[PDB]
Amino acid sequence: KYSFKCVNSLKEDHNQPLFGVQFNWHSKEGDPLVFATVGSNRVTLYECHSQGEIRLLQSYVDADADENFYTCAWTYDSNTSHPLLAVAGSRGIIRIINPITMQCIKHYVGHGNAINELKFHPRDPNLLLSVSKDHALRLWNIQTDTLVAIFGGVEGHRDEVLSADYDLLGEKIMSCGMDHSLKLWRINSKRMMNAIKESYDYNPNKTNRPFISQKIHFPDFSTRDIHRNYVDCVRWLGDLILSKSCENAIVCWKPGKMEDDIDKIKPSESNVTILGRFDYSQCDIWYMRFSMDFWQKMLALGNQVGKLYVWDLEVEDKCTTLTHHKCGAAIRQTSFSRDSSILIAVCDDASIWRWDRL
Ligand SMILES: COc1cccc(C[C@H]2CCCNC2)c1
Repeated sequence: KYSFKCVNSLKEDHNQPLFGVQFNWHSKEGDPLVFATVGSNRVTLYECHSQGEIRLLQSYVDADADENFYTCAWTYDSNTSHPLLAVAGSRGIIRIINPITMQCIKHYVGHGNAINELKFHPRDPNLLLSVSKDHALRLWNIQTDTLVAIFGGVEGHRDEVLSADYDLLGEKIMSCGMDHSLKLWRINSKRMMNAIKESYDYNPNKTNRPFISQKIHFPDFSTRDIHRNYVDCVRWLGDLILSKSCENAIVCWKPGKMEDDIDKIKPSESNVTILGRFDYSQCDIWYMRFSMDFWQKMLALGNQVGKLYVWDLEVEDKCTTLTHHKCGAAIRQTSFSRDSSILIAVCDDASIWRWDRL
């Protein structure tokens, strides 16, 4: 099984909740483990060191004090290998930041509507997915600064999209939100594939035409049958889904009946098969994420009283619970380092907790 120890803790001076944490899984052979935190109008980088040390690297303080960053996601430059950090929040502005300098190199506006989550495509580092308060999902190409596609309408989400994930190859997305529903959006169609090819052939300095985005109004599957409240986290586990609402369970399920293939599912599909549930407590509050290590061998989720749950997914039909006496605030998000040796928890009181695998 797995064991961890609290080697360090710190607190950011703004004292506003920290809504996001991400280790850089794109970092090179030799350089140190770096993680980013988001909360208030701040983006902060941290270097993990020996003897449980958490070294401050640099901060980005947005010019707008009314900005509230809710999410971050790392990528890299496909030509140079250099890491980049995407950040967004309440203002509905995506900012692409260079971690070496904290220079905002690129900024995107889909609308002026709050962005809840950012995800990068697992196969194309340029393809950025944003989920918004305006009930839509947006797919961006950050190499050419183009809006490839808008996912939503009457048949899309009927409320705020709180989370989304790409499958293993980035052939499809599963989004979820306040409308209690989880929706599938296929992005490997002849149409989306050509839209991505075109996004790359666009240059506004060499043409008068605008970039025409795909307007996808109909999901490929939809369900309101897994949770009976706001679904605030979703993640693919192969062809299966892990999702949670505020009902003290992470649910493992799949579209259709037990033996149905996800690629054979038609949009009209009325069934869902639940495969299991990860039960816990004191996580009845909205907006609490779960996280997985690189290998998807581990599942971590923080609760509203500062307790951190960890599960081994390699078990037959097990849990472990991480507590410290000075950790009482709600853990909004957790992040495992690429080598699964460090687990970082960020809280509502702007505190950062370091758990090392022993
Ligand atoms: C940390 O967990 C989550 C889960 C879902 C969404 C978000 C962004 C929120 C911030 C609070 C108001 N709604 C948007 C955070």
